[PDB]
Amino acid sequence: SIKKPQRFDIIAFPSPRNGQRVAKRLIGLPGETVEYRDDTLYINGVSLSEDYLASAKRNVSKNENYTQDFTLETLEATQSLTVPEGMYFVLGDNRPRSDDSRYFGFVKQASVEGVLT
Repeated sequence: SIKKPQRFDIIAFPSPRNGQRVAKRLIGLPGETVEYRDDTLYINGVSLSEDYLASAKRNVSKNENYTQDFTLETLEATQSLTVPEGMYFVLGDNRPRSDDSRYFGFVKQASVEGVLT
């Protein structure tokens, strides 16, 4: 049973940077806009909670946002309105220590070797 990846699934794939196997969370799917504003995830302008980040967000500060403000247009690595056909936008839960789509750009769907459970 190879499940078709859904949002917030954890997926393993070779890094677009160096080909090293890495695990990241599926955040954006083909056709969608992705935005972070004030530490909240917006997909197609729809606010989505991330209860898996709440525990980590307890050790930051009043000032600091755990994830910086961005759109797919703001990011040097993406420069795009939407996630392209046949591609994913992924982010790591340890956000300030994560090499993810914010920095290595979109991930090819075809290169994903599994959903991780």
